[PDB]
Amino acid sequence: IVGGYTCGANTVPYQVSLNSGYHFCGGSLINSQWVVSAAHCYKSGIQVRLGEDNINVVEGNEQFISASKSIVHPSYNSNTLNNDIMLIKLKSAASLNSRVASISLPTSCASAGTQCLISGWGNTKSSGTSYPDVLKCLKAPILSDSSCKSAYPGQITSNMFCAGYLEGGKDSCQGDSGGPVVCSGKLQGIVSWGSGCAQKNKPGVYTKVCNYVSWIKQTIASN
Ligand SMILES: Cc1cccc(-c2cc3cc(C(=N)N)ccc3[nH]2)c1
Ligand SMILES: [Ca+2]
Repeated sequence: IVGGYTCGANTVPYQVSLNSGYHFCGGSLINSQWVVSAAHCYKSGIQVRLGEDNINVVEGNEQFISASKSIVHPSYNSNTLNNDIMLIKLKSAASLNSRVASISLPTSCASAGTQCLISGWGNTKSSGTSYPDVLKCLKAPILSDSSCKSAYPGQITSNMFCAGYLEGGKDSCQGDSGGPVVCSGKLQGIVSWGSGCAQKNKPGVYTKVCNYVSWIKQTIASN
């Protein structure tokens, strides 16, 4: 997260860290047994870490649970990142509490102008590299589809939306991928891609979760 702020320990209880010996992507807890992340975050040997703030220090509210199964969207295209969404099932149900909670799925899509909360442990620099130990937060509005498509001609599909600021300075970044974009209490996006980080006229691109609710619910119910 570039141009953001320190969320505060466990202020984003649904935020998860995917670990394969190190933090490599974010995710969102949707119920005690399932996590939603980006398909491009797929990897074998994933351990889901919940209740995290400083990912390099055991602070006392963590829950480390190995993934038992991963399900990348049937139509995921790694070349274009269309349908960049994946589900991860926990080997054992997480113990829900004030610091480890699920985020509700949307019942309808969000409109341009809606403010959202984007979070993660990704790079905090627009130029160069610096990875934070504590969770970073960023408030950003959903942008018009036209401004999104103008920035990335021919690359934006109906399963993607842009959020952030065209002037630059505030954006999600490498390491935040797979993480949450929550608007009006609903998980509306997943950190997916973009161009550089916090660059002018190059907003972040997010997977449009409202298009996948039917798939998510049916998949979780059958697995
Ligand atoms: C699979 C793959 C290949 C090459 C680049 C990316 C990527 C761009 C990007 C841009 C942002 C951003 N500035 N919001 C966040 C995460 C991001 N991930 C992903
Ligand atoms: Ca920790």
